[PDB]
Amino acid sequence: REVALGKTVRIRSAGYKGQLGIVKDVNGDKATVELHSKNKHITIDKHKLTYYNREGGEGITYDELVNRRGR
Amino acid sequence: MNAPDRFELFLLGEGESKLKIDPDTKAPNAVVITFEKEDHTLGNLIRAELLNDRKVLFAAYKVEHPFFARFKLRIQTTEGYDPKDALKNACNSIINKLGALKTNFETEWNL
Amino acid sequence: ATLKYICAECSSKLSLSRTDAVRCKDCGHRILLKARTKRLVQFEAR
Amino acid sequence: MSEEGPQVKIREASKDNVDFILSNVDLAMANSLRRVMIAEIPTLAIDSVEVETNTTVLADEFIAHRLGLIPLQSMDIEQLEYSRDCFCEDHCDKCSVVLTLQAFGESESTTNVYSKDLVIVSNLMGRNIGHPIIQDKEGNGVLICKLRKGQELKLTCVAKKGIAKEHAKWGPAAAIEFEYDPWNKLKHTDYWYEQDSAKEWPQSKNCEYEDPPNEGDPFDYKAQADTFYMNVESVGSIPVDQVVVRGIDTLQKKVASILLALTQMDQDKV
Amino acid sequence: MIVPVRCFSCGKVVGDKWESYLNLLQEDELDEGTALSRLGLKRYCCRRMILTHVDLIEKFLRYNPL
Amino acid sequence: MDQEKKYGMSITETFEKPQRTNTLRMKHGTYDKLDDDGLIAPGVRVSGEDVIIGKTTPISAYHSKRDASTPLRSTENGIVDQVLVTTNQDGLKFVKVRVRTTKI
Ligand SMILES: [Zn+2]
Ligand SMILES: [Zn+2]
Ligand SMILES: [Zn+2]
Repeated sequence: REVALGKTVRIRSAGYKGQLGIVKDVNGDKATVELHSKNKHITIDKHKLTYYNREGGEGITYDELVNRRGR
Repeated sequence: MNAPDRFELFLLGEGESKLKIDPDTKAPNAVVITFEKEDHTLGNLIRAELLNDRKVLFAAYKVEHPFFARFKLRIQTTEGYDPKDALKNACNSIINKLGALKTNFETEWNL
Repeated sequence: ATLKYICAECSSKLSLSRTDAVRCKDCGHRILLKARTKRLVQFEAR
Repeated sequence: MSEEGPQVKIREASKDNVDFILSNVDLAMANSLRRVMIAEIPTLAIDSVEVETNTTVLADEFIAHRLGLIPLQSMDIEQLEYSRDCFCEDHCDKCSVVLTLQAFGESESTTNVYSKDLVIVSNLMGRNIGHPIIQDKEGNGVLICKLRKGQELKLTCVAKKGIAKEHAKWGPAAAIEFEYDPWNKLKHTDYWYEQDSAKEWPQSKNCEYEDPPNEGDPFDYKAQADTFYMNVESVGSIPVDQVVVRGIDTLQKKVASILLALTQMDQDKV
Repeated sequence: MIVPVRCFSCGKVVGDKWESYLNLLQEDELDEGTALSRLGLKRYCCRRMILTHVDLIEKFLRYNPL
Repeated sequence: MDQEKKYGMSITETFEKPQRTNTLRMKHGTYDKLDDDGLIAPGVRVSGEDVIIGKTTPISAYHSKRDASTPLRSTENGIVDQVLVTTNQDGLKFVKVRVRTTKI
């Protein structure tokens, strides 16, 4: 019942800053996120990457726990 | 796809150090220095400058594999001379030469 | 579904549902194509 | 005229090429300078493309690659911070430049899309970066794609700092000519004469520039390569003189960083 | 399909030279070599980029779009 | 390619997004990218075993419908560029999708 499942996200910091992907699997503090331009899968901390809307809009941090929705 | 990231060859990763010195037991007063993220560019210059010195008895470098951007430099100096001192002297001479060359090029381009 | 079906050689933004047949209201073609997605489409130049 | 270090002598200068002679310098230093100038100068190029509508006959990856290959102004590139080292989520005004391109087909004939159509929507804060380089008499620039009537192209691009080592799109130099010892005085190469070496092998244009022809004198084993003839060509993002200056600065910075790391490790050891 | 932005070998930017090349070929009646020399392409690496280029974009544009 | 083939009279497949409530022995691939009609809109990046076409067939305990979706190939990935929907000769639904990839 993880909120970070099937949501469009953007990776901040590290070497993949600005990349766009969709979360696929969550393993504890680490989550597997695919990439749009690159055909590869990377695992990073779920608390790091930001969260966007499926259609498109503003981005927010991991504060989505208090609001079980998108955006 | 197993293709490595392009930035991995010039960016220092977490838990990695740019320099790492190991003493060499094959010959006295010999050390081995391992560099990271360098591809022949500093290696050739450093080896040439070290060979330009008179107190250095050995100076060579090699790249084990093109996949990883890292080369090992081995320096053997005369008795009573620290190889780190020779490396510092070579680096200082390189800095001085580069500064002089830049100043000369700027002066030539100004006219 | 709605606003997601472009007729061939018509470029008409006609909309379908679970009951309407697969046809165009201007020319009657039996071939339709989905217009596009509204999600973010981002590519890297590298 | 500064100390007994390397000496320079500019033969020909232009807006895209510079010809100079390097003297009183070792071969390794010249090779390192050339390598730095071809693969170490930081520049500005489009790295992320967001596509809204693409009704053209070209694929999205095609247009993204073509846009990423377009040169951009990078004169004030030292005032832009790396994206990885910037304290931001994706990109801000102090670490990236945002460009938007909109194209539509009005006339019945084909409507070309050029690099001059790119519009900067971010705030440059007075910095001279992000402007596409248009070296053309007509002023159109680099052709991106061709679309007919009805087709519409609309996308947003983000430009970020980078070096040629990561990707070839960040390289400021096109081709650098490197040559030394026009005559075989140092015997550094063996020619492939079939009947005669002199007739079969054409003479280089640098033979007349100094380097008097050799005679029947004994071979000199104490001579070393010290004179180099170099020609640097720039794509257009950075001036050639600035290209050489930045290459020298980058080499000096790398050596200084090595020295700083050595001093830090010495302090940590003690 | 369309002219490459940069030369594959060295990296010289040739994106605005296609229109000028065609104009020199069809106004001034120059041969390919003279037009290439006039455009400034000296090395054959850059010369082959536009000397042996196929403009397939027009054939795609012939089809009616949406 | 996929078809809305019909068994007998009332046993006809349908194109819709399947749900856990009434679908049994269904695939474990992601269904988020699917739409109400059961097809992925062009321009959506897909990878792995993601389901591109959602088809279910009636069984004849509940679970009256059983999935028949075709996932993407394991070693293939890319972005869908064109989705074609039409009708076959007899009058059922015909669906064709395309995936575009660049091979450097
Ligand atoms: Zn129609
Ligand atoms: Zn920033
Ligand atoms: Zn070339």
